[PDB]
Amino acid sequence: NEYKLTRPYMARCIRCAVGSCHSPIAIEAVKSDGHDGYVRLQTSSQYGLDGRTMRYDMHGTIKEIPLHQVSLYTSRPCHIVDGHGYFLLARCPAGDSITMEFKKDSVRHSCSVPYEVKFNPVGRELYTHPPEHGVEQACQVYAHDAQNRGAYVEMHLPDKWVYNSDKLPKAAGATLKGKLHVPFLLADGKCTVPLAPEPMITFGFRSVSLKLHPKNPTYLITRQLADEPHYTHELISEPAVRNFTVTEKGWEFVWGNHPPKRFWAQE
Amino acid sequence: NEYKLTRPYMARCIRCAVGSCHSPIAIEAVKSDGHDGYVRLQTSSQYGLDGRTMRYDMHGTIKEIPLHQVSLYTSRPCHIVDGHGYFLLARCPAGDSITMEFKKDSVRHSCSVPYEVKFNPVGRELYTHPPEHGVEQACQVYAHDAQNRGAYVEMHLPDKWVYNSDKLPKAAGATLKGKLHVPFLLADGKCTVPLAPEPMITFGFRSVSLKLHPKNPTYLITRQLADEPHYTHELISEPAVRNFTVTEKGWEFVWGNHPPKRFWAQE
Amino acid sequence: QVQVQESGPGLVKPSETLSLTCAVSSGSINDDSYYWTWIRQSPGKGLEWLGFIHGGTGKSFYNPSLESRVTISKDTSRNQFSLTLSSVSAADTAVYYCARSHFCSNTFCYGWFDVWGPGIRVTVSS
Amino acid sequence: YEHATTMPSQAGISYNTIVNRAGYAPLPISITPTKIKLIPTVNLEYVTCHYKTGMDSPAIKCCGSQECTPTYRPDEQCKVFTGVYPFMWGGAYCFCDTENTQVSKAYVMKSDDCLADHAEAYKAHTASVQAFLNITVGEHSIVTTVYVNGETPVNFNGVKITAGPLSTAWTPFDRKIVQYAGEIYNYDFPEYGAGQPGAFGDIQSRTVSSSDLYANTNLVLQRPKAGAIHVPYTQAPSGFEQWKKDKAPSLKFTAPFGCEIYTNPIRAENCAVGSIPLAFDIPDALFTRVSETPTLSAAECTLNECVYSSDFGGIATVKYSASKSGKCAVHVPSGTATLKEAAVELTEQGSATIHFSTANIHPEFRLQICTSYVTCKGDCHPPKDHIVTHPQYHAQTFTAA
Amino acid sequence: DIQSRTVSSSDLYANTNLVLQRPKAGAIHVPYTQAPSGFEQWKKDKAPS
Amino acid sequence: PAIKCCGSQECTPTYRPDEQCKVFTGVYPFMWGGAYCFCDTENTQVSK
Amino acid sequence: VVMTQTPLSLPITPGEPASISCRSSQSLLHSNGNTYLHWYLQKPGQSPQLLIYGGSNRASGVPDRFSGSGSGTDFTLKISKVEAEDVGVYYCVQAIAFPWTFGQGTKVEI
Repeated sequence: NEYKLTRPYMARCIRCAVGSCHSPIAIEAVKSDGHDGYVRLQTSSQYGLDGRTMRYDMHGTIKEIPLHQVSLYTSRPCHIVDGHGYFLLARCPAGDSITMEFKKDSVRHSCSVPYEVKFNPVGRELYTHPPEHGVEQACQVYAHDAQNRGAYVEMHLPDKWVYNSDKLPKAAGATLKGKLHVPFLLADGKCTVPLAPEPMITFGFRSVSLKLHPKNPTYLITRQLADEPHYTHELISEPAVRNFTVTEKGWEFVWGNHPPKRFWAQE
Repeated sequence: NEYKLTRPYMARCIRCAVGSCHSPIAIEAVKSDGHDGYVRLQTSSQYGLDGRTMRYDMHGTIKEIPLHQVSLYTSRPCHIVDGHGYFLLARCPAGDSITMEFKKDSVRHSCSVPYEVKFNPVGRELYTHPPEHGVEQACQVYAHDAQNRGAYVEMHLPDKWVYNSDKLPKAAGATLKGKLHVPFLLADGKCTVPLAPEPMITFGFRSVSLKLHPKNPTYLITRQLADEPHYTHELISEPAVRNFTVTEKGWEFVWGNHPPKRFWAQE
Repeated sequence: QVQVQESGPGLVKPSETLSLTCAVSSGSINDDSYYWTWIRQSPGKGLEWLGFIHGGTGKSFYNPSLESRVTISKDTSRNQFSLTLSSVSAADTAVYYCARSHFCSNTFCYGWFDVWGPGIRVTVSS
Repeated sequence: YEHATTMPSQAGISYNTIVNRAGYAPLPISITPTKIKLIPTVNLEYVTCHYKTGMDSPAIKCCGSQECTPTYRPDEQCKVFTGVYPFMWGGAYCFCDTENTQVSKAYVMKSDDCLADHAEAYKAHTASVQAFLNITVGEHSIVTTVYVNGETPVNFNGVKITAGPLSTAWTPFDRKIVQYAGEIYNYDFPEYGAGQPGAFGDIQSRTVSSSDLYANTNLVLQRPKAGAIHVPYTQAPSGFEQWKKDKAPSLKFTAPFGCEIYTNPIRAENCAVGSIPLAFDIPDALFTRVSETPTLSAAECTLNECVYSSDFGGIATVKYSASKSGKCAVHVPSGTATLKEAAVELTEQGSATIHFSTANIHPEFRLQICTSYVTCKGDCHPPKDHIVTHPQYHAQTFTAA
Repeated sequence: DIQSRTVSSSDLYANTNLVLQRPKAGAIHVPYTQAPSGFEQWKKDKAPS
Repeated sequence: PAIKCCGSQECTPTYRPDEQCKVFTGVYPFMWGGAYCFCDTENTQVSK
Repeated sequence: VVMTQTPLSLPITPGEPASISCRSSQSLLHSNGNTYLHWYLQKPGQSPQLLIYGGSNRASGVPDRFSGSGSGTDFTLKISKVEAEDVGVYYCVQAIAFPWTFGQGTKVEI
């Protein structure tokens, strides 16, 4: 168990809402390597159960704000999905700096940090905000679980345990060290991807003609099917009229997240 | 005096949360021509000590909010740093507007204005939010000192003083003028600028090969040390591999905020 | 060069939160290498260190005899500098001084502090 | 004695030469420049910065008609609009339908940051080159700042040194310099009056504390829109900005001959260009004769390990027999070698070691110890790292093979 | 940039061009500079399959 | 970090991957400097 | 920490030397080789000024009529020639460990 055993710490943030400070809501680590905007933070607060709240260290003593007063944003606001231990799971969009903050009786305490938070869309139809409806592909998204899968990080006594941050020094009495699990690992799953607008395929003698009208930046992938396939791979955002020569051998045509189709001609 | 004699005013803002009207929180001036995101504002409302408050004008009567209820935002939210007189100092990122707003008992007041707030990074690594750590260059940022440095703006009686604004007219009884100081002048200092990763430098016969792996847009500035310099300025974001020829007359280069390095060939 | 004055009240009613200020005239507060102090002089006890604060990166250092009840602050908008003290005693009558430090390019700035405020008498009494 | 020599204008390198008169002993000279400046003569023309569009309050009269009072601010405009702020629900609380009258006056002034955010426009000429030398003449260690005008001497100890003129009379500093943010640029800045809106020079003050501001900003006033009192205008953006974002890189990044452009007393340091002569006037006192210096006998040199690098690669081992165990000024009259030292200490009947930067793969240089002309000869091996972090220590008279 | 043999080995060859740097006064912190990862950069600059 | 006030440190080599270890003299150079050290120089940090 | 200043006073003989002693509980010498001692002068009606910091280091705008030295905890101020204007009180002052306690006072007059 974590919340009954550990202690948060104050730490260095660049912008503590007036220059730098020793911030309790400091960010040691961000991760946004997943697909659909799930970010994972590793703060210098904690997130327990006594109901989902936030316990921070402020000048020796310990405090408690619920997790409905916390607010974090990158360029648009975010939406916390869960909190566990020093770690936090959110749905943040693409940005360049994460800024977390909370407000006590009168002080608005914040912390911002530069990190290239990114939104890595699934598949071959580049979306910036996910779709109302669409076909279903494989996705590696940060799981809402908090079980122990095998990812551990180190920590130490200095009465209670504290993370082995680089923003706190090292004791000298005894390096009584231990490890605690990182939740919010990156697991598989099914995610919903847009299905591009249907193309208009005007035939012609040993030639296909394609009228395309993308809702969003979509990949066009063609190849002939001989020993010299001529793989073409172009992104499209504007409406287009692309014509391709098509033999008796093959022409495989793939428009975003559609199934791979095939056309070849006859004399 | 300091000040205890001035008064705020109402004035035209384009947008006031329902179209246009007269606003207590107009914006006469925005200046955003410093380095690291500081912006100065000049409004139709005052800031004082009776602790940091906002005394605004409203239909004759005079009001007072604190300065934790005020909120200004351009493209992401800002964080006020100080207020003094009609002026206000903040840490705002880049946008194409400044909005400002607050809320008494039930109504929300707003004022937006088109001004091109701009983040002007120091140095040769064009960043958007400053780094956790780095080397220290010379910067000019709108300072926090509110002493009298030499800058003055005009005002007049129509019982109390009022700014000589484009959005208020002039009296005909007597033009009893006077001048009051602008705080938060742009002053020098030392700011923290990011340090790019170490360039990899492979050798070759009278040649150097630079492998570059940047975290952000960065200037590569090369020259020969001879009568014909051939200065090559480039902005680099992608990981690159640039090969340069290097004579006995000499060749130097500069990678971002690193110092200049001089290489010299031999036989 | 950098004149300093001092202000605040006198006969603060006993068993209360006393407070005074201090303004550095024609000088910088955000500067590094100058830390700003607070001093008293009780009858017969002699001078005393209370606490100080650094200009830039202003985190304070108090005396554990009264760390429970002392507080130093700062306001850069007015170049000011102040002191607050809970639960005044009777023998705390003193001529409060506030002082600036010498340019701390060495470890000698601990204690060798410079230009003063002329003093403010403080008689905790009724 | 008069000795006329030539030093390459290059910092950090030690020019080790000698003076030997007909029968007296050699005198070693070792002069090393630390810094070699290039200081132009600067005549300010103006100092420009951002601008701030001052907007005088409207003068409104209801059912009236104003007259523009001529004022003489920088870029002072003044118009009058009729039909402006009509009926009392108009913003000006006028009663009239038309024939309400507004006067909207405007001007340009310098920013409230122009006292410390500004760019200086310099005109340049007449470089006054100036060096710092670390000097050893006759076992001395004087440092001296020498004007290398050909007429400003330094008095060392009994010997008057005059560090020549310089050729070429080169400068990177073009006739039109601009100084900003601690960096120099070569811009063709216009004069006090030829400024145009939208380029560098829309604001021209002769100093940062003058009162003769010149503003050509193209401030065109406009008519207002009913609803509230205001003074509209259209104006060109500051060319200060547009230069700040479209200026080329600086001269420290683009100057030839490996210069270093610094803004303090305005200068270019360490231009590896040309060579400065040196004229000595050496007296006879500290110029002792052979009768006390060690006299060689049976000196034989061998080149042990030669690599024709740009540094002190070669070694020379000399086997000798001399009278006294003392010092001897060492030197090579030719440019086929260059020595780490000017004088070496010999024992009586021992050997000595010398390190020397070298040249063409077959050296044969007339090495000189106190009076002899020994002929070190050998073969050189090629080097080990064909990129290095330092300049040359030799001459390259192209006689390799 | 990271080369591990199996997915549950004990060794990984890490050539990341990591270089440490001197910190600034004000608070305790370990600064560094290193390359952007190559896994990401390859993931975004890979050809079609 | 391994900090010592008015100290002088030595690096202990562990063999982690890309293990870079150094030592910095002149931080954190006073009290009110971050490490609560007494000293102006010879405050020594070990980063790893 | 606390430290004893001796004597309580010493008024005598303008135009002669003089000296005061200060004994401290723990040594005011640090591992970095520095005697953390200060001496404050206080004229009547003005705030304290200094004469000798570091045990032996004069101030900038000070007269040359002073000197000082000491060892570990036994420290000594020495006035070289008393003048008329030197009436006041002298303080021994401590810096090496919080709380920065000061001397008890030694009054000098004529």
